[PDB]
Order: sequence, then structure tokens, then C-alpha cells
Amino acid sequence: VTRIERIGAHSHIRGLGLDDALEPRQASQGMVGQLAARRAAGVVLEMIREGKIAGRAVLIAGQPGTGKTAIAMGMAQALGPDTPFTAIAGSEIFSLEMSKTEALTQAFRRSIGVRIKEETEIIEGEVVEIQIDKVGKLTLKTTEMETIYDLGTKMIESLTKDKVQAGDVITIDKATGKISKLGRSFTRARDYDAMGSQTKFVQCPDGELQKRKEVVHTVSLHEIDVINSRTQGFLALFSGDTGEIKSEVREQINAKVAEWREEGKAEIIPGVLFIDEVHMLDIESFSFLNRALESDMAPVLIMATNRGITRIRGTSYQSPHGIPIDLLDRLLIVSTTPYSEKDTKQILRIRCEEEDVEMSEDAYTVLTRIGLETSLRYAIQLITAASLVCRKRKGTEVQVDDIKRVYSLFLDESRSTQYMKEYQ
Amino acid sequence: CSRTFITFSDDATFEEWFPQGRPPKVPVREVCPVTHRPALYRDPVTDIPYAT
Ligand SMILES: Nc1ncnc2c1ncn2[C@@H]1O[C@H](COP(=O)(O)OP(=O)(O)O)[C@@H](O)[C@H]1O
Repeated sequence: VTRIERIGAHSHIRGLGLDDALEPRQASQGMVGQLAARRAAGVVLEMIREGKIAGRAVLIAGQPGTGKTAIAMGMAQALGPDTPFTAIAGSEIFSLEMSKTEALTQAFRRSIGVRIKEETEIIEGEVVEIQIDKVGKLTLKTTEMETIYDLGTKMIESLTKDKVQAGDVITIDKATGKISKLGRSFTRARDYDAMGSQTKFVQCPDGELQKRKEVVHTVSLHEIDVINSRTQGFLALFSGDTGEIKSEVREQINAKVAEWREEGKAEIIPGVLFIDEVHMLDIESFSFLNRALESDMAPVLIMATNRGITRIRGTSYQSPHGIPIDLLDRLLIVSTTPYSEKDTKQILRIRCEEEDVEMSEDAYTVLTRIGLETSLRYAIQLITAASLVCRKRKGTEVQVDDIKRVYSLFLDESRSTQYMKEYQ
Repeated sequence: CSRTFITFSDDATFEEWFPQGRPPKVPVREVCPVTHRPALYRDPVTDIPYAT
């Protein structure tokens, strides 16, 4: 059976391969080599799990194919679903309905988790009879007890607007919303022809009628969208408002979350914001981050740029990493070193093990020698390519000849630029 | 000075409003003969105010 998330580029990264003392192992769970960069990743991951401070930023820099996104995915996988890890690209902010600043604001607020716990007394039971004359009575039922309730004006109005019939397992809370939870217990045989799209006959509840329902759910600090309109939950599934007013975003929601945390009804859990390829950001977003990192409850940023001394978009000034120095000053730069003949073959072997490709030692050697001359991801793709070419060859073990067949079939950037002599 | 002298005294329907209810509270703890606890609901089949 095939799942939605089959093996991809970084599927082999099943967490960050460190020790109890953050010491990087040579061969570990997915990650390989890059000892210093991986130890720095573990340090920032511990700083994350701590969450005592805000406004931290680490920038992983290195040549393309050194494992920046690999370390990012390792940190993401090591940071369980408990805390949010919002991984956005460097171009997911250039929106048409949102400005280049509200996008970063929403991304920040999305990386701050909040575990809400709610308690409520609930009445649940099968409705036996509803008499009405206005005032009336209601006979709820459960295998443990059967009761009587006198209904008031609002109760009767809600009951009539919900059209609850006999046998329906009604559910009533204080400050009655009157959730018609389940369908009918009895009065079956409607399946003879049809059932309502909302009918879920499942049997009548057991146990006591009244109960205390404690419900815990993890939301994000972006819940301002859940207030920014009349029907708010709807705007949470699509683009939504162009931008929620600051006069509410930055004061009202924050104060209410503080009150919740003081009363003990909720608790904030900061997360991580991984902005990949941040070199595309304009100087405006960088000047915004300059102050955003100064705020009180900002998440920790993880940037991954592969550009050296290059021009900053929107301007003509060259700078390291292609971003402003006033922003680089507030970061913490880690460096990833290029892989060697020893590490390239190791990660290639791990990638072969991923899809369970049995490769010979000569094939491993030749593929490593190829990838050390052209590119790493090129040799990674050659793994699956040769695997398929040999599976069609009625083979079981990929060999040097099948690897060279693919090497000749599929070109790389270098050989393609070389063969581009015709100039159409 | 400025005063108000609303009048409806030509009929008794007005004069009947003030003494409308003037009734006190007489829902009391409906102790049940099972546990002697804050009785919760009257059983529609036994008409007894049971708690547990
Ligand atoms: N240290 C490592 N451990 C495991 N796999 C690695 C490692 N370094 C590179 N790889 C493999 O090489 C591939 C390319 O690395 P990638 O993360 O794309 O580099 P970059 O981060 O520079 O874009 C990844 O998909 C990964 O599977």
C-alpha cells in the first residue's frame, strides 16, 4: 500500500542524530557528517525546547548540496508535534492580498503554539418525550437513569429551532448551545430508503447523565483570525482577511492569552520558524525582522541561504548572504562544510537503503566518484534511475554497467551546458 | 417644577398589576430516600426526586 507521503528528498532524515550531550555521531538516525553544523543545530534545538528567551535567529550557510535543508528537516523531525515547526520558503510571503510584512507577522504568530484546556458540565441522554404548551417538559434517558426537566423560553425556542425528536441523543451545556450531537437511537428502518447526511444513529450513551468534559486542543497564536470577522472559523481555511488590525492583534489577543495563562486555562508553547531560501526576501522584510526579533514573544528563526557575496533584491548593494548587515548582526551563523569521498558514499548508501536498493560495492564506488565530480543530488537521483533500469533488466542488484547506462541517459548541469554548443 | 400623573383608573385591569404575584420561594431540597443528597431530578415513572 502507498501512503500520501511516500519517500522524498529528505525522507531519510528521521530526526537529528545527536547524543545525550549533543555530541554529533558519524553515522546516526538519517543525518551523516557535518559534525559542527549538526552540533550547532542541536544547541539551537535545545534552546528551542527551553523556550525561555525570544528573538533568536540562526542562519545555516553553505554551498548547495551540503545539507542545510537536511539539518532543517532533522530539527523538524526531532521536534515532535508538541511544538509548532512552521517551515515556509523565502517566496511564500510575496502575496497579493497580504503585504510583505503582514505575511511575516502571520508566519510568526503561526509558530507560537497554545494548548487550550476547557472544562464544561454537560447533560447527555436519549430524548424520550418533549411536551410543550409557553412552557413544557423534557424526558431525557440513559441506561443509568431517566430524568425530567422543565423548559424555559430560550430552551424551548432552541429545541424547536433544532427540531429534536424522540430518541435523539441531545446534548445540553450551561449557557445552552444545545449541540444535537448524535442522531436517533431508535425509530430505525429509515435506511429502507435513505438517511440524512447528518444522521449517525449510534446507540444511546451509558453511565451517568451529567458529566464534566475536559477537552485539550493545541491551536496557534494566529487565532486572531478566529476573531477578526463575524464568522471567523471560515476564514481559517482559506486566504482570509488581507490583514488583521494591529490594534487587536498585538494587544487584545496577547492580553487575553496572558490572562488565560494566569488563570491556568491555557499555556503558550513557542516553536520554530524555518525560512528556507531567505535570500529572496526584500530589504523591507529584513528591516521588519530587525525589529520583529526585538518583540516580546517572537519565535526562533532558522534561515538557509546558499548565496555568497551577492546583490540584495530591491537594491544594488552587495552583502554577505545577500541580506543586510544590520540583520546579519542579530543572527547566529552556522557553516556547513562540503561532503567528502567518505561522507558522500555514506549518504548515498543511506539513500539506497531508503528504497531498499541492493547496490554492489563497485556500483557504490562509481556512483560516489560520479557525484563528487558533478553533484550530490544528481548521484542521489541516479540511485533510483539505475534501480529502475535494472528492475527492467530482470535484475536484483544494481551494478556499474547499469549505473553508467543511466549516467549516459540522463545528463547533469555541467554536461548539459557543455553540449549546449549548437545554440539552436 | 415638573411632575408625572399617568392615570388609568377608569378600569381595574390597571389596578390589578401591582398585586400580581408577591409570592416567596418554595422550591426546597427534594431529599430522596436513597442517599439524602442534593436531589437532582424527578423520575418521570416514579415521580420521586432522586439524586444518585
Ligand atoms: N548528513 C547527511 N545525512 C543524511 N543525508 C544527507 C546528509 N547530507 C546530505 N544528505 C542527502 O543529500 C541530499 C541533498 O542534501 P540537501 O539537504 O538538499 O543539501 P542542501 O541542504 O544544501 O540543499 C539530501 O536529500 C539528503 O538525503
